[PDB]
Amino acid sequence: IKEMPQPKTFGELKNLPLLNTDKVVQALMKIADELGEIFKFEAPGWVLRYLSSQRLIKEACDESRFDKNLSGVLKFVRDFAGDGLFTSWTHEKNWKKAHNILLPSFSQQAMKGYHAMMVDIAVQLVQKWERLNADEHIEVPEDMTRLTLDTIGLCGFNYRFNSFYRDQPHPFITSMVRALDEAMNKPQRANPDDPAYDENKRQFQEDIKVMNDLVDKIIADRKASGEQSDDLLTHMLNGKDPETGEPLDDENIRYQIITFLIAGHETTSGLLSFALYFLVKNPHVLQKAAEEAARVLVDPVPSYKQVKQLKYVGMVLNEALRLWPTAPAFSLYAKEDTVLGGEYPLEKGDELMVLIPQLHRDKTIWGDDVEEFRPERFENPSAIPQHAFKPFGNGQRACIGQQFALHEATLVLGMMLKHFDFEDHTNYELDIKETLTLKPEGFVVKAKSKKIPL
Ligand code: HEM
Ligand SMILES: CCCCCCCCCC(=O)N[C@H]1CCOC1=O
Repeated sequence: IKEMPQPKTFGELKNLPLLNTDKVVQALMKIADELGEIFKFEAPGWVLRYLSSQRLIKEACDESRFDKNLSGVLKFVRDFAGDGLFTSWTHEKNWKKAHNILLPSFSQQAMKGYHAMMVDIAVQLVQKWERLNADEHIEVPEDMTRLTLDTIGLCGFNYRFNSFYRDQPHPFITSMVRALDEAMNKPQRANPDDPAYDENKRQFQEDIKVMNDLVDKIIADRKASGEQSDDLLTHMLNGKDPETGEPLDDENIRYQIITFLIAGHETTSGLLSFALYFLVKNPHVLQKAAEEAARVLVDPVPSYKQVKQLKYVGMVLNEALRLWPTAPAFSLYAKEDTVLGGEYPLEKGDELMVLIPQLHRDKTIWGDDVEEFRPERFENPSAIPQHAFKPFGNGQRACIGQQFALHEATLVLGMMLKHFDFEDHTNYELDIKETLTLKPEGFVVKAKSKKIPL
């Protein structure tokens, strides 16, 4: 039984001022490097224990002992994502009901049905890049976010955001981005009722109303038309949970759609951006991935079966998720009093946060070369130890979107490598912006067309 380490304190504010940074995950990784596998983080009114080792994270991932917790940021995201799958407690009726309804819509088999819509948006990205002039460059996270938002709009509810036709966001997206920023900023406030935050609060309520009004109209329009498109909205209007025998109600459908738009905007685009960063910094890897794309993608339009054959492109994406897991943390609570790792006693209800970038740097698992980008670590999936690699979370509360995200990212990266050579023309220095997720801010490249028709 040991006392855990704790970072530097600020008197009556305890550790709370350490949250006052626009790069809080990267700040917490540096604290983990200094203090080790576990540290306590105290604020007036709450405590979190941050975990970084596979030894302790494997225990936290035992669903008989620990369940998903809503961290302060997820409690504030719940003001607009409601009891959708991401912001519900496991014990709320709507979690298991929506999980049972939606699981078949997110299976590997379901990807055959979404493939043609994903190809529509991927072709729009390739055509944008083919149409650039010699003196221009690509704004990577900006174009990846256009692509992933547009893909989930078309597969989620047959709606075209038309992100390649504008420089200014859709009204929904201005509101969603601003609401996510407010939710991510609320936990660092020592006095949330300070009148300095009144304008923030008015704008938050306004942004929630914009998102609710727009998605409620989409749902009401589809129910009126009777149209049966092969999207997630049709599946949610027609599905019934085998356990309760009930369908989702229109309020819960709205929260699921909001949740899917947050994920499409924030997560897959980060993965694609980090993958392209590591490829231009590691040209032997780029060559090996480009050789696979050329040999496999032999038709002007990729097929589902060809995307499945992009093994090395998949290894590149896993190694990008290892170093920069774009959703970089998840929270657990102790179901009962217990002892973590034979050393750290916990009370029922105690909150834990898993720092996924530190799990993925645990040299007791990955061996000594953890900061190197080496997709060959994933060449044989049976070589990865249990609970060492967790970019999609854990157990029944793991990412429902994992197969969707990896099919979209494999298709897009494969087409990018088939159609272009890439140049890091600025010698870009990695700068990681934090929203809900991690992305490489200011990352630019030049493409040179291989002149292969679509
Ligand atoms: C590379 C892309 C993605 C990554 C890295 C990722 C990561 C994660 C992680 C870490 C969790 C667990 C969160 C927690 O325990 O608090 C999660 C949950 C979730 N993700 Fe993703 N995600 C990605 C893409 C997507 C996409 C594309 C969708 C849907 C369109 C999606 C939908 C969800 C939902 C609904 C949950 C909650 C599942 C449940 O608890 O029932 N994700 N994701
Ligand atoms: C799906 C990606 C979510 C990533 C969450 C990143 C959160 C890192 C900072 C952190 O631990 N803040 C705690 C402090 C109190 O309230 C929180 O939430």
